[PDB]
Amino acid sequence: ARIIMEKAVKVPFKSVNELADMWIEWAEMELRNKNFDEAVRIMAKATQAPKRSTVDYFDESLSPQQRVHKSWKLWSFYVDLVESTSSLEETRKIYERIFELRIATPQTVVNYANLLEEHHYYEESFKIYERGLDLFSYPVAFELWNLYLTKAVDRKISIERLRDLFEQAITDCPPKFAKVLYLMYGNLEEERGLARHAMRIYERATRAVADEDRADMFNFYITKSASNFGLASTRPIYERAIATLPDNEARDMCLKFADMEKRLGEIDRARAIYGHASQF
Amino acid sequence: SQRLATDPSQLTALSRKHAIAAHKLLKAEIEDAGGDFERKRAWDWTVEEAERWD
Amino acid sequence: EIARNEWQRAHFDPKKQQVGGPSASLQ
Amino acid sequence: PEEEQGSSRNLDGRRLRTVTEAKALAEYLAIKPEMEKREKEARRKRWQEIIEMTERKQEEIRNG
Amino acid sequence: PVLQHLSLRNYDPVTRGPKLGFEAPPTENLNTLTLEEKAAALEAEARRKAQEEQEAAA
Repeated sequence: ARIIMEKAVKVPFKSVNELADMWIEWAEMELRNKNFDEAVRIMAKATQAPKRSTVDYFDESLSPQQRVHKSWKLWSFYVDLVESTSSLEETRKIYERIFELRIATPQTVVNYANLLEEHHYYEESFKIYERGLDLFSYPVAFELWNLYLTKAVDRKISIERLRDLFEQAITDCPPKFAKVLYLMYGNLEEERGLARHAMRIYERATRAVADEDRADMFNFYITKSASNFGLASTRPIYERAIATLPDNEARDMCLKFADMEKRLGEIDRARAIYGHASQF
Repeated sequence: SQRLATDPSQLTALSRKHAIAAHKLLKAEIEDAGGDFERKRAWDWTVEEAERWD
Repeated sequence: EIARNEWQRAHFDPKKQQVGGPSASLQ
Repeated sequence: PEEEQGSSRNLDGRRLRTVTEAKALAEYLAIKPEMEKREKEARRKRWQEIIEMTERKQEEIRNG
Repeated sequence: PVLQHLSLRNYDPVTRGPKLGFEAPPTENLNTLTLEEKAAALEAEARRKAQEEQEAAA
């Protein structure tokens, strides 16, 4: 049976998934007969390619015997078998082969670090998160940033490490993730840092967020400055918001500024504010 | 007779129309549900598609 | 090519040359 | 007749082109949301027509 | 033997293929609070706090 299915492996089928099915049923036949090390050897023989393999998987001009090492089915089932059978060193080697072969997924990066975190290797989990962040540009890399920043503030690493980590994350972010990113960098600066730091971060957060959610970002900035310092500190935020916002949001900010000035009692300034609002 | 009347190229074209129709229906359902389609597709991409789209 | 251009000029045909939605609300 | 002379003015100081455009745009703002509905269900029903044609072809190939 | 000899982290045996992070994201499996739904918590906190100060001023 092993001989004839070795011949089956030799058969050049039309689809690479068929020869994938051959290799997975070879390992499956071995694991039913309690030959786990033999199955590991079989699928180590399956994906035999040099360190500089770059062949196209979908190129329907080469034989599928050679363009099968870059098939995700064999590698996924193989690394689950190695994880359930062998030790941590071999599984790390097989993931390293995944990352060398350039077929890894953000799901695979998260799986790497979850495997490390179950074995309490937190620093290497951080290392493989930001290696995945290096490999994936940014609209892919928001998910990795979510998990990585959550686990980094979970473990409570050094404060300068977290500061440089968010400054790395914020660097080339779209606004649609900049909202969340700045919200947590200000949040951490409030929780385990200095207040004026969080104030300047909320300021440049208002500066670098999308048009649709800029008004809510000034709302958060105003509420946090009111909870933090006096309303006299909240005035420059108000006239900056009038200076930068479009007409409807500037109207809303101007009405709230007039409300604050009427609350303080300096209704001459509130009247001038209302005059400006009436101008636009 | 049905196999002789139906060309396999036509069958593959109809299967591709199945695939693209299923994709656009699933896109419509996810965007109507409030979630983001491209974030989930960004969950499932390899390095190769990532750097070519980059 | 000079001979071909002269042939084209000589056999040039005089007989092939003759001279002389939606609604308004959306726009 | 107001199409030809639509660039003239009223007694108040409004152009006839201006008020015609204002009425047409008010009608468009009234009718635009229901048009974007009926086109989204139109493309939706076209999509189910495609999925019905393809389920017909796959059942035709499976039953012979 | 498969569900005791596969870690079920990268292979999906019901489809005879790998796990689809498109269908099954790893965001729902955390025992902690992911970075997206937090700061939605912070926005909600600031929102109902802000309505508390405006009703206190009223």
